[PDB]
Amino acid sequence: GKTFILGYTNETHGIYQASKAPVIIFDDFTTANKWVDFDFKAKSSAMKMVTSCDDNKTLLKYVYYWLNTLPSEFAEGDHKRQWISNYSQKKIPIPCPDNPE
Amino acid sequence: EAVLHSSTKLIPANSIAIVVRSSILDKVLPSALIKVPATLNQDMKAVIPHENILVKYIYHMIGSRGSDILRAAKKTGGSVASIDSKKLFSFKIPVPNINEQ
Amino acid sequence: AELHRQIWQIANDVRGSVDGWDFKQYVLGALFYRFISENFSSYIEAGTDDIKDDAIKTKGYFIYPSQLFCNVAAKANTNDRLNADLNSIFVAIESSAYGYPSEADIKGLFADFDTTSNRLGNTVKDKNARLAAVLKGVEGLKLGIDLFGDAYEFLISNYAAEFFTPQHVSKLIAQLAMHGQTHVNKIYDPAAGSGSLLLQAKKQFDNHIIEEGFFGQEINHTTYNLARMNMFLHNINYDKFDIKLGNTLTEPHFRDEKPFDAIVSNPPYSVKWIGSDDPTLINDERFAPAGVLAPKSKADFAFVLHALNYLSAKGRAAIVCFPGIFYRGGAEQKIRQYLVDNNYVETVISLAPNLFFGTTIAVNILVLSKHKTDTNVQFIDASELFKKETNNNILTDAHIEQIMQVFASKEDVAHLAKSVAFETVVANDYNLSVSSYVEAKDNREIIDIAELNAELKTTVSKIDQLRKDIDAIV
Amino acid sequence: AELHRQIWQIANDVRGSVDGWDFKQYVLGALFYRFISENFSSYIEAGTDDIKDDAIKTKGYFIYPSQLFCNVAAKANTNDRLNADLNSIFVAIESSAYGYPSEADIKGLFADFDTTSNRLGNTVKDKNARLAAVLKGVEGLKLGIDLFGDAYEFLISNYAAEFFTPQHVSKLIAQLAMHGQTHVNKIYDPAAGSGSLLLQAKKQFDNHIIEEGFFGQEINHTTYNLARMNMFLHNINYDKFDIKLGNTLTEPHFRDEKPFDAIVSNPPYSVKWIGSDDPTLINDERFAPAGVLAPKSKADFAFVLHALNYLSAKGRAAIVCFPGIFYRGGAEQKIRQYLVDNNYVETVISLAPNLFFGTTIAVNILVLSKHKTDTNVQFIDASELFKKETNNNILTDAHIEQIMQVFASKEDVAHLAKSVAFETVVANDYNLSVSSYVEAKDNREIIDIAELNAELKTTVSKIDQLRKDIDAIV
DNA sequence: GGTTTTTCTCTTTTTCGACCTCGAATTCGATTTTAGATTTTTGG
DNA sequence: CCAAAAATCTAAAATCGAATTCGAGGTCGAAAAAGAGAAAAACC
Repeated sequence: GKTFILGYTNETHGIYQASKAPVIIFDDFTTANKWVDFDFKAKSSAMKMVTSCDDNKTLLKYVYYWLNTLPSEFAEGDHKRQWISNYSQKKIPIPCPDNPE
Repeated sequence: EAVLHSSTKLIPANSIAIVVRSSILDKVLPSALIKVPATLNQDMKAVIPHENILVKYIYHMIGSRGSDILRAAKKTGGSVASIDSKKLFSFKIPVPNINEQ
Repeated sequence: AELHRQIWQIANDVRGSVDGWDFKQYVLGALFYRFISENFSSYIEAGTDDIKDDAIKTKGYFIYPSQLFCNVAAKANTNDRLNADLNSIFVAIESSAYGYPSEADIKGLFADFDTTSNRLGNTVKDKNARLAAVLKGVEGLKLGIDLFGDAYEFLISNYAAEFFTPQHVSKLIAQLAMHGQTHVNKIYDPAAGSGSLLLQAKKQFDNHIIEEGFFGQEINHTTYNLARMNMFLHNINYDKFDIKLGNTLTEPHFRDEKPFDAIVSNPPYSVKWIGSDDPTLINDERFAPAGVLAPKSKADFAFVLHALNYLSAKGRAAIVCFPGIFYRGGAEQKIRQYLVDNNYVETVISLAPNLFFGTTIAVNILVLSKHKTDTNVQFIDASELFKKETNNNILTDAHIEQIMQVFASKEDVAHLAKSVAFETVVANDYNLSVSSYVEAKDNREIIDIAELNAELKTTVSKIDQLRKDIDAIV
Repeated sequence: AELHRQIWQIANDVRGSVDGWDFKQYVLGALFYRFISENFSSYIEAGTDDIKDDAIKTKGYFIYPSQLFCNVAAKANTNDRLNADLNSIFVAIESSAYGYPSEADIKGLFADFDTTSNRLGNTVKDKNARLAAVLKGVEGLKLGIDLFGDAYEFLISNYAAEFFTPQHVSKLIAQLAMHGQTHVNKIYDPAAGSGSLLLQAKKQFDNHIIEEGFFGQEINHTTYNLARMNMFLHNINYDKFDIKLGNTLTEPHFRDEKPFDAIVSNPPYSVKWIGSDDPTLINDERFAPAGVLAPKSKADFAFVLHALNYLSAKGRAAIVCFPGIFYRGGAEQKIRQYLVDNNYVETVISLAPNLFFGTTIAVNILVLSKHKTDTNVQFIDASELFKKETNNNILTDAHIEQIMQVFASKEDVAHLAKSVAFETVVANDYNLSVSSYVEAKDNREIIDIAELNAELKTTVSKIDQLRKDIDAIV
């Protein structure tokens, strides 16, 4: 929803520390809400972490922007449900095959 | 038909209104220029001024002094309800001449 | 609500004066005794009618309602005779009064029922005054063609505050048990709860359809008791009309009577049972065709398997579930596989949240048949029904009429669900039911109409900023 | 929690196997019998210690603990002897076991107590197996210097799921009953509930302060029983230590013993009683000084009037209320008028919501004294205490220590409450307590620092809109 | 005996109720693959 | 008789769901309480 609750002591709790550009998804029963990990932040109580294995193709704020392109299923928060595998399948358009040039 | 036993008053179309329940006791109290003839519930108040004035000046005066006229009658018990009638009613504001309206 | 709603409020006034269940038992026993007394007097004196009766002693004549209604009230232990000697010491004769209709050994007893009104109670005069006040307050209920039990429906709905049905949904699933089949019988029910959902058809079809009385089974003891008096209030024949006590997962009866012809039910949800399982209940007559049991957290589809076991060659079936039982891991997946093994599962219809008493989730209904064409048809339904304030909605007789029109002959209506194929459901992993709602309100715009408007916004904006800069003179 | 928390979890494991109150009665009776047996064995054999004992028959020696602890357990009907013959038919000898300490007629009985463990129960073998399983499970509790009853505090707190106290608040109001007064006695309690709040001082002051045992009164029957066993578990002397059953509004006792010297209480809220009133309870010894009664919806301050009746010439008093009893119409206004007639009402201290078990409201405590200076002092307190997840907080010993430091000598600390005057409270309409919290976080800014920042926002904004207009090439 | 004043109820306001009720958000147990190891059986 | 391969059993990370829960913010009904009118009592 609103992506901010207050402070807490930010170190030595095993905090994930939220490195340079991962993305997140909110959540079980929703899978629609999207937020750029801004700089270096928390692991606040429901979050599920999405990044990529590849670096020289993905640059996943690209796919942060690409993920909100499809509200097709994501206009349906209706049933009690997890969606992890389902969006985790497919699809997205890609400028392949002129990679990695 | 419901004005047979609404226990309300139909008010004119240049009025202001103000809450007395449950947003204050915590926070800022809203108010609005109501531009149509209307009625409101148990839980707030409708105000028309009388002719020595310009009504928008009363609106901005109340929305300005809200943060301390809530302070004047804030607690009124630990109940869910809020600001008293009398100490709300018995506040003094500087009311200037018409050119200073 | 014409002359009714006042009497509904009178029952609300009578609701005093302690925690509801305790005095409620005595209230239900009082109205139950009053109704049996009035019905018995209406039988024995429909024509010389006497307020006070006699000791006419003719047993041979007495045994004929003891074959017909199965119970003599008594010579003089009716309510209207007992209503003369109110506040009279003592009150415990009512216990002996419950000895009278409980004779009933000939034939097919249906007795052994009225053990509700016990005694607590701390002194005998407390008992006398309290029970006499209850009898006096229940006597003043001006009811008397003789619709009685809807206030009983109110009082039984006034608790868990269990969850039974908002009664137009029961009328809906009754219309799902439709149509056009004057074919014995109706209706079996596993986990019936109240007799509310077990009422609508034959009460509407008193001599329209003529099949048999009703059968069923229910878990709790006091719910069983209120269910039997609930079904007894509505002027229903003694013929075979009953429910037995037990659990369908532990005491499935009756197998021998019979393969049924229509069933409805409201199975409770997340009803975890003995695992997984210690007896041989895999190898019974109904779960061995599935392939695997229904374990603890997924304890739902045992009821629908037990339902589809007791079915005819033609007669349809209708049950309720919640759509969260969707795939639920591979065990429920292969349960769904044996369900879609044929056109066993005919149709599914969703129902928007809540339309219940603070649950707050959506539901869906599964209509099954061994009456095939065959292809699967997921005619699910979203909005609209209002839900929360009074009941609500409740509920839009034209909307359920047109959904029966859709259910009649297999239309394909967009902005609504439609038919699918067996190839579609094997293309799914047997999902319930994502397909086939389409509409999303993603509405187009115009580039130029938006941008020249935004240019108008700027032409307002910059000169107003200029006027603010004029107003920066301080 | 060091070696404790495991045993707390063991009690949670023992919590089976039906609804909690029913078996809980037998659980409490079992641990009660075990503790009395172990304490009696510890008395009679502190030095030759014998697991199994004899029929030594010496009554003259037997009557001396029957004067000291007032109860012989028995020769051989202790727990440890009975723990040898477990699962032995039959079990009902425990009823006869309750005949043994209930002799106790000499002197000052405190008996007639242990009627909790009744029999239901459906067969005798059910009773044997169930009670033997309960005795076996309670025997395995490895407890044995001998802190025992905090698990009892857990089990009694595990219900209404009544509302008693989160026990650090009880320690707080105990520290309100402080200080420095070795002066008989402590402590009377109207509507005590448990003995939890009636514990902390003398358990902390076992030989520090030496005044007398405890007195009190409580409404419910089973709450009275669990209260007496609660106060009996904590190794407290037999001397006069008791609570009588009844209601303070109906049976106010004891007047003759005595004008008390310190009281705490937790009166329940909105406790409407007989109105207004039919007897002459205006003209009693305690409500006639007020001027008017406490009617039904405002049934709170009858307890605080009954509290201030039973008070010494010097000893302070402390009660709890909720701040919604604020002015509450003119009846409660004139009640407040007679309260502020002197420095009867000394201090009031608010406490932030919830700090309870799902109530969810704030509370406040009123500390009264006939020990004056005099001016009124409304030292109310807001945040901080954490509230909800585990207990919570619970609760910040330095924070209550410094609020006792504030309570010591009358400081005037802003960002916190302070003193007021009698002229201030007659300037109020005796309000409880608006004054005197001040802080509001209305923080100033700078005109120029804000506006040139906004100018930087514009210098970003317009060129980015220009670049959007560049990006409008479609 | 008539008139005026005060009080009481009845009509109409009005201000509270250890609440309550809708949107937003979601931590633990229940349940499942995979990692892996150990044991047993078969084949050389 | 010894070695290798396959199958089963265990830990534990990895998923998954919850006739929901949490809590921010507003009840609506009703008790109860003040204003007008009527009736009764007292005084002239």
